[PDB]
Amino acid sequence: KDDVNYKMHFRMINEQQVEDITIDFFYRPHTITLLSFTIVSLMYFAFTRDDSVPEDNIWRGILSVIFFFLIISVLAFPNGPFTRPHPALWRMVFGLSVLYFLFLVFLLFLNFEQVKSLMYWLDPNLRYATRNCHVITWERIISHFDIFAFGHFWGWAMKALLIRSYGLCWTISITWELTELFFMHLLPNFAECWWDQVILDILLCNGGGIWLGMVVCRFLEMRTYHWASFKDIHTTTGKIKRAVLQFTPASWTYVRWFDPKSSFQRVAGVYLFMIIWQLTELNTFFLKHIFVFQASHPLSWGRILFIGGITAPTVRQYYAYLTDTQCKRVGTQCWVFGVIGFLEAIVCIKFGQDLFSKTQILYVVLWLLCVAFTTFLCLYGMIWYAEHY
Amino acid sequence: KDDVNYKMHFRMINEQQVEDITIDFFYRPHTITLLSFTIVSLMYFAFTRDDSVPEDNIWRGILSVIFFFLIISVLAFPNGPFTRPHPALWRMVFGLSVLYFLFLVFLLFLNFEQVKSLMYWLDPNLRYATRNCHVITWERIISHFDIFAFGHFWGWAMKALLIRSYGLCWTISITWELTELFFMHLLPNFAECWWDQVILDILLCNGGGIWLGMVVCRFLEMRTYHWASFKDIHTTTGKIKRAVLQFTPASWTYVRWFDPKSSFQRVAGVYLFMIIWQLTELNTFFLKHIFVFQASHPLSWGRILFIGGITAPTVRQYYAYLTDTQCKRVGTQCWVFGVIGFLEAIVCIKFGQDLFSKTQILYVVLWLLCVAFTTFLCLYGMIWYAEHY
Ligand SMILES: CCCCCCCC/C=C/CCCCCCCC(=O)O[C@H](COC(=O)CCCCCCCCCCCCCCC)COP(=O)([O-])OCC[N+](C)(C)C
Ligand SMILES: CCCCCCCC/C=C/CCCCCCCC(=O)O[C@H](COC(=O)CCCCCCCCCCCCCCC)COP(=O)([O-])OCC[N+](C)(C)C
Ligand SMILES: [Ca+2]
Ligand SMILES: [Ca+2]
Repeated sequence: KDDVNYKMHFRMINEQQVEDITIDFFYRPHTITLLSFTIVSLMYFAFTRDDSVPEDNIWRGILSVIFFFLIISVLAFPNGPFTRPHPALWRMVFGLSVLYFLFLVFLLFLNFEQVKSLMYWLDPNLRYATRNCHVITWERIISHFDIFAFGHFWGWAMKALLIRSYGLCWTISITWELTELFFMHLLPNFAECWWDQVILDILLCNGGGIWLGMVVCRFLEMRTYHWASFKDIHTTTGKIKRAVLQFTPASWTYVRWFDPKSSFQRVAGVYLFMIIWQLTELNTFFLKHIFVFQASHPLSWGRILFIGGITAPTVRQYYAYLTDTQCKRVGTQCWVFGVIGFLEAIVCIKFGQDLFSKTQILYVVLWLLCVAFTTFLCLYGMIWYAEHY
Repeated sequence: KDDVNYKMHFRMINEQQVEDITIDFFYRPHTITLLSFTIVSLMYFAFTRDDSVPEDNIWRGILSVIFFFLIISVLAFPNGPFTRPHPALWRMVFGLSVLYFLFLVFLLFLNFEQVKSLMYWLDPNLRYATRNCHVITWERIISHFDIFAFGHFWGWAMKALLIRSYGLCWTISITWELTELFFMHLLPNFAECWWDQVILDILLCNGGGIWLGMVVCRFLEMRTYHWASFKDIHTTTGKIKRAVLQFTPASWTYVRWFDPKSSFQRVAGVYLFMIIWQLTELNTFFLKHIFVFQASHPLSWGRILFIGGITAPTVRQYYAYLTDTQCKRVGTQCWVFGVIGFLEAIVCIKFGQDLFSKTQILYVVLWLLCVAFTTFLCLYGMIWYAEHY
């Protein structure tokens, strides 16, 4: 009856259960109350709204379809490896990921003019958007740390927290920064400098974020998780502390990617993990350059903020499927993350037939082959340093 | 730890498990194989299709979104009370129901011209569709049994099979046929006769379908379900019989709606069941009359064929939630069925402001009140006949 253990491990990694429930009204379902709310809200909107403007009806209908799909997600979609701060938030994150996957599926069938029209419908200002370090100055160097460098620091902090490896994080950091420098040489869009991508991105933002993530990860590993109930706390300070720590992990998994005597499927799964990581880093660059929008546009940072949100559970589910011998099935969030990464790659290839010439396409392919080979060399070096030191 | 029993009963009525699996390759998941298939098919379509015609791109993208949402349904959506012939078919039925619910949500925000344009886009021929029994003849009476009378017979057979009650079925049959006769008097659209709805619909089609459904239900109750494996059958005839009986119920539930000493929530839940039944019968009539399409159009019989498909699990889940004391949550298919019924009612009210005048609206409201009162009287009479005879 090992199939019992297999399906229970799949439910452990796919729909985690809330343990030691003390305040029971956060976890008792009220789906008939939700049905009445749904029907009454849709009734109020149907019978009171003004449906005279035909382009507002479409926008409101889209927003309402998204909202009630999130409701359906809360009701029916899987929860993931996380139960904190509430499993319903992760059900809604999964529903958003499914919506994005279906949006990419639909996008793969239009032509470029239809996609540009679909974009100008969202932000009409996107119609007019278009695509020196010899005078070195400390002021201009320090002026590089904008809000996006802050976001990049924190994204690398989250990545290092989840991955728990200096080697993988630094490998991906250096390889992607060099790839981006190469692409900015191939495309005249570059404006900042060499030194930015060489020092102020690898060493300071990415490196510091990785350091912070690894420190916080070691802290969360070495600590004891004794959760008292909010009802049992008698001080107000303890109540506020418990309510704010409800937004932190209840427990922490010990993550080791390479064992001393590792198999071949293990190293191959780690290599595929690093390759999909590089691919998701390429998707951002190429979506930004194909459909011309800036980094400050809600498309850019919205997609970048959603990809990290769905990256958090995906790493845990991938690590479980890779290492846990009894997890005989891939989590559904990891499945959707993989399909979203590959569909974004296909979208960039389909509508990206204008970016490069044939010689530039040759150079891009040769560089991507060299990057895959260098990633493999770094992975082998990590395996060797592990199984010897 | 009664919450364990509560959630296990919810999983019994919401995601039923396949028992005694002998041919294991119909039930082992292959979601990475499905991921590779998804990506390769979408890649082949993206890189080979002709995206020159802009109105074919939208149609193909819609169809592909539906297909891959059905894939996501197979992966993530609940199964229902049924595991026969395969739980994935019922996951896909649930996904279609979710799609229809979201379509109604979207429809509630457009105006009437936008809905008519959305319809003429589907079937351009819908632009030109527009809204004697004193010479009695046996030939004209027998000529009434078209393919739709056949479908109605079989729909009532399925309803009687699931409900397991002559009283409820005959009550709904007579009340709805009288309501439809009243509405066809209020609307000059009538063409057939009095005698059709009085004799050839209540007595022959509905009555005969109910009789057949009750006979088949008693048969399925009194029989023993010994399922041998397809591998263990040694004759070819037995193999074909097992393969064709894989499309029949594996077991049958004994259904009794009224106990001798029933509560008030029990009778109230049965009354609500009958009222939602009447409402779903009204939705068909009014969708057909608001948006003018014939009964032979794929909209009419397609929606009528999908509503029965999702009616099959909904009745079982409603009966479980009503009668089973440990089923502390409503099944998700029953939830979606209820929201679809009420949303179709809201859609008919929103776009149906043209069908009736104010006096006709008064007559419709008075008739619906009388119908609710007569349904309650019939339910009380059934309760009395049960608790006395
Ligand atoms: C033109 C340019 C040219 C460029 C050329 C480039 C060429 C480079 C090409 C490289 C191709 C390399 C192929 C190697 C494949 C071998 C894999 C393997 O066997 O390991 C297996 C698992 O492997 C898996 O887990 C697969 C699951 C993945 C599906 C989800 C995707 C989501 C990813 C999310 C990533 C998120 C990252 C985001 C981080 C921010 C190991 O497991 P097992 O031992 O087999 O046993 C099964 C598991 N149990 C039983 C133990 C439980
Ligand atoms: C203008 C014209 C005017 C007209 C006026 C008209 C006015 C008429 C208005 C009539 C309104 C009557 C209201 C009566 C409500 C009382 C209900 C009650 O208490 O019973 C309760 C359940 O009740 C429920 O189950 C509710 C769940 C329903 C939600 C899903 C909808 C899907 C329906 C699918 C129908 C499919 C049919 C399709 C068939 C083909 C009983 O249960 P409980 O004892 O409370 O305990 C809970 C359950 N446990 C604990 C035992 C497990
Ligand atoms: Ca950079
Ligand atoms: Ca009729």
